[PDB]
Amino acid sequence: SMSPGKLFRQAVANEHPLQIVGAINAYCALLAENVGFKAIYLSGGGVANTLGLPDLGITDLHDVLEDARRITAATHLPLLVDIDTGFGGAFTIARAIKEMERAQVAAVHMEDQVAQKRPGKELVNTNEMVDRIKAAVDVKSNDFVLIARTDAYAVEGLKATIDRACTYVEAGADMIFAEALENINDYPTFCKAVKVPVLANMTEFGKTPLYTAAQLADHGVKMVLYPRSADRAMSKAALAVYEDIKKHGVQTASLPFMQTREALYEVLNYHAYEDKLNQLF
Amino acid sequence: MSPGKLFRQAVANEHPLQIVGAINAYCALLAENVGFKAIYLSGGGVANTLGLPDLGITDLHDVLEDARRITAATHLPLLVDIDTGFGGAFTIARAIKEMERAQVAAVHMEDQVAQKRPGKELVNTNEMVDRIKAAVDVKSNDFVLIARTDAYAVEGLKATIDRACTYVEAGADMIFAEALENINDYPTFCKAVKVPVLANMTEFGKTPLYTAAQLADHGVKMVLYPRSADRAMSKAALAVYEDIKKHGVQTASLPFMQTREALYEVLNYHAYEDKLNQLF
Amino acid sequence: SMSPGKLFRQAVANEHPLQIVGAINAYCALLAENVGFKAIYLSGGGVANTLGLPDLGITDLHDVLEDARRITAATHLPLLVDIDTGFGGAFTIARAIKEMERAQVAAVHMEDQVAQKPGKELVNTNEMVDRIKAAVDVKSNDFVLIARTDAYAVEGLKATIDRACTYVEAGADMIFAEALENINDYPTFCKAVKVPVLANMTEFGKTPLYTAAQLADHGVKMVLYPRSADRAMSKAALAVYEDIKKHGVQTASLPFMQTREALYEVLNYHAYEDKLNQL
Amino acid sequence: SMSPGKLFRQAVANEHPLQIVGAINAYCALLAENVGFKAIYLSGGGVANTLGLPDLGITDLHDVLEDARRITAATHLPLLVDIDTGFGGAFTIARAIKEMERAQVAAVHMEDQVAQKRCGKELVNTNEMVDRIKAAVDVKSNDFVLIARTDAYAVEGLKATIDRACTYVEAGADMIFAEALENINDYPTFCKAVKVPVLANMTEFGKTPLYTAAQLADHGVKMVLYPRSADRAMSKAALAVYEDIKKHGVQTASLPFMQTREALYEVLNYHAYEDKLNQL
Ligand SMILES: [Cl-]
Ligand SMILES: [Cl-]
Ligand SMILES: [Cl-]
Ligand SMILES: [Cl-]
Ligand SMILES: [Cl-]
Ligand SMILES: [Cl-]
Ligand SMILES: [Cl-]
Ligand SMILES: [Cl-]
Ligand SMILES: [Cl-]
Ligand SMILES: [Cl-]
Ligand SMILES: [Cl-]
Ligand SMILES: [Cl-]
Ligand SMILES: [Mg+2]
Ligand SMILES: [Mg+2]
Ligand SMILES: [Mg+2]
Ligand SMILES: [Mg+2]
Repeated sequence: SMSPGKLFRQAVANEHPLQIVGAINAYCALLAENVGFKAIYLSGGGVANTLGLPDLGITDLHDVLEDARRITAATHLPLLVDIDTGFGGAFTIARAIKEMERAQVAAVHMEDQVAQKRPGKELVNTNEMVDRIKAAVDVKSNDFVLIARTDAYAVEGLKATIDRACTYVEAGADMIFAEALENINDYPTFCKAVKVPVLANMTEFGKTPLYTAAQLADHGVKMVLYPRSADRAMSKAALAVYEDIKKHGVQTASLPFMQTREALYEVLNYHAYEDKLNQLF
Repeated sequence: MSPGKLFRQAVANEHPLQIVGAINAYCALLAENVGFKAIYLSGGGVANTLGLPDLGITDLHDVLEDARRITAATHLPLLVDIDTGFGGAFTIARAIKEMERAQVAAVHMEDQVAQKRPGKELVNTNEMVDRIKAAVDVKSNDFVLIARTDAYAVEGLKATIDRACTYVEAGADMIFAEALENINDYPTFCKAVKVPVLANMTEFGKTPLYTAAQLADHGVKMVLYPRSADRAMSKAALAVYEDIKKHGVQTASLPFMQTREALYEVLNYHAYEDKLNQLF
Repeated sequence: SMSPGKLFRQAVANEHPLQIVGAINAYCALLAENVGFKAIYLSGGGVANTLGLPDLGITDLHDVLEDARRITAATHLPLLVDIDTGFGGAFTIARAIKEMERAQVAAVHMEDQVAQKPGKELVNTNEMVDRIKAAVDVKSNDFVLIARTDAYAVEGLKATIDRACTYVEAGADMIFAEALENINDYPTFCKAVKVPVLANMTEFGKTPLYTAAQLADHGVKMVLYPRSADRAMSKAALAVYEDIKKHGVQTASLPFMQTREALYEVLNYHAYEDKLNQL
Repeated sequence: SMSPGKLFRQAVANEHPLQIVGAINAYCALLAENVGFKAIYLSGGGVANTLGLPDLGITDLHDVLEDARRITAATHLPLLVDIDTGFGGAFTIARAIKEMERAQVAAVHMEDQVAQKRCGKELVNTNEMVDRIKAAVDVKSNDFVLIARTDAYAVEGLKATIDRACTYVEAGADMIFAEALENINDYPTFCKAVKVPVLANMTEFGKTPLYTAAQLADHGVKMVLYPRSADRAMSKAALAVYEDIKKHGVQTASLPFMQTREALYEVLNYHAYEDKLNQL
């Protein structure tokens, strides 16, 4: 009935806050949907790492687009997709926006880091990020959600970050991704300043400490992101199975840690396929 | 050495060769890290990951894409599940050629009917020979065609051996003996078909779990663990999702997560920081 | 702010008849758009032949889907896409419909030939109904399913009309009447299967060439030109190759080439220099 | 038997010169093969324009890779692929090289223009192009051919261009693409200087005038490229058909300009498929 963008907007409005969980593939998206999340996330780092590449902007529009298409094919849950810095200049960004819309994506986030390579965290000038934003806004539909992400806190401090975010909003950004604020009591100031919904990145093993969804909502945050949480647990679990099989010559020890065949069928809605398989035959 | 040759060598040198399923490039790296000599792309995995049932709904491209991603990331010989060959003789030929181009080492193709009274229905022996011929006619020498027979459950051991033998005569390099229920069937079966035999040690099936050693002792050359890792990943993911949902934070899941440090190790990340300083 | 399906439906209603021209790629689609066509077509034979494969249903959903995506990315002109027999069973068909919708396609045509095999074999009417139901069950309202029948050559006009009518009852939006040999068959056929009918005006076929006007007069709503441009392109390409080979330079081919200026026009290149200064 | 790179190298050695013709798709490649060309070319501008995009480095590795795969799937004729500036930094370039190799490509050309610029044409510093080249060379196999392309003539003049090209060769470039030399008598100096095979770009409607293959070979050129010749003729022919159908309500007038159904079957080697259609 509603467009993906509209669904996302509605989820951000109704939830306090909206928890957005990362899913690396369609099946994970279904698991998340099953647990009752209202929005899901495609991590740029996830897309890269899953290919066995580092999160260094090596991936392009197609790497991400393919992963996004697979997910949106399997669920109507609004998906937020990480488009890094926009994969190139103004034309690439425009293409990215159009392609993500076509792929039934709800929202993207684009950040103000530098792209290019022939000192780690370097940002573009505010003006350049505005250029990026304008390129995106000029071709985007109304419903579709552009989240501008700023990486400025660690480098430039709270005031400079708020300044950027505000300029980004004026440039047409729908929502703001505030990367790695260190003090919970910075959020109320930040949220009040930028007016639009704010996303907080609750990734593990970062510089940021872990706050609860409730805590962050209390400090004015509208969205909480869990970008790699599931992926990290999956990787450990997979490694464990591999090690078990290798060391023991059989997977007996891994059996309690595996999802049952029954649960798999449930998630796939498998019985609905056997119903139509007999109704025609 | 070519991918096919590497697979052949792994089958010769290991007793037996354990082949573990990996759904994506990263899993393949984890498997490589643990020291496995061959990896596997599960057809059911390809489908289920897309959120589809394992009913031959996927086509050459669904599988090919997943295969390309893996072979891009590791030289470990990959066995790829091509179901029934995705169509007629021309489709099969295309599948073989594309998998070769994608640096795949081996495929397995089975003798079930395509998309079919519920059960397992098999094609006539002759039809499977046709499928095999289509594949063999375009395959290079090194590349490995494993013919898979699903006949045990339906037709019993003797009929299954008959098929497998015909498949070998039709040009099949190796045999995938699906769901033999008794360990003591293997020695008869392996001796009969002469070529290397793969046993499918999937969990939660009709088959019970035997060890690699046990199966090697009964004449088996390859043991397949098609979905083992995937199943554990799915449970772990669900747990994280449930934790975050119930508690509003992932604190409780933290002990169950791979460290950022281990991630960098697997990605060989330090090799990238080397070029990041050499240029600047 | 109309959906692709709605745009196609509107084009079929307003044109007498709607000419639908085949384009093998996005650029051809733009050329067609430029000339002023109201709908475009992605030929299954085109998709295959361009890959260097014969039109024998070797291609799958992805081969076609990729080519379709490229086109719809470049124009809003409603695109009709050939999905052969649906690429497999009921689940594959459902997937095909959903994926084509997602790819911003306006309409598909699916036919009643067998997948497996000097002649055409058809599926039983019931099997084609099954195919149609699979498609209809997941399709949106606006999206257009054209059922194609290959029955004329094999079974004759009456049997073909019977099938087409059953197909319409099964949920088909429109009918593709493949290879009717006589213009005077159409009025009977169109009146019988009350939905819009497409006529396939391919060259070098069994069918003779009638005009759009002639076919409209005989009750036809859509005329398809599936490979017309492609065939001319192939000859032109071969000619250039031969020129370069024989003469060591392409001087002789120059009058037969599109100017760089025209290329920029079609690509709307000036609109890119506009954004290059606006930022 | 021989690798794509080796085949290309052999074609460059044996032909005087090697004409390399652009083909936008697999079918065009077959037509070119049919006419008897020894090498074919995938134009970056072609890849973009066919999608309806301008040749402004908007396309990425995947846009080009897909088009390349389609072609190499259909013919073993060595394909030269335009990879623009390498689609990004050193890691992207490495990926591009590896992926093109995997896609059975014979050769790529990478140029010394900037990727993103200002707000006629800007080049990177020599050092940056060396960096690009090193990234490519470090992961490329021996057989595979890297052609370094310099766009420096128009901007910086012949001597500066020769200097660059020579540095590029020292950095590991196999061959040199000398874009838009305006005077035939520049080539002998240029070719002698940069001792490796040189490609001349005989595109129409450029700044360059049209010389013959023979003429260019006489001036020391090893390869002549015809990047968009076929494409341009195709576009005009297509437009004509569209206009005919639109204006006349039938395609009668276009019929003499169309390839016969018979010729199509010949090119597709269709009789080989009817052979298997009766063997089954
Ligand atoms: Cl990383
Ligand atoms: Cl699905
Ligand atoms: Cl504001
Ligand atoms: Cl399943
Ligand atoms: Cl990689
Ligand atoms: Cl034997
Ligand atoms: Cl054909
Ligand atoms: Cl476009
Ligand atoms: Cl009716
Ligand atoms: Cl252009
Ligand atoms: Cl082919
Ligand atoms: Cl030198
Ligand atoms: Mg990211
Ligand atoms: Mg399978
Ligand atoms: Mg067709
Ligand atoms: Mg180019």
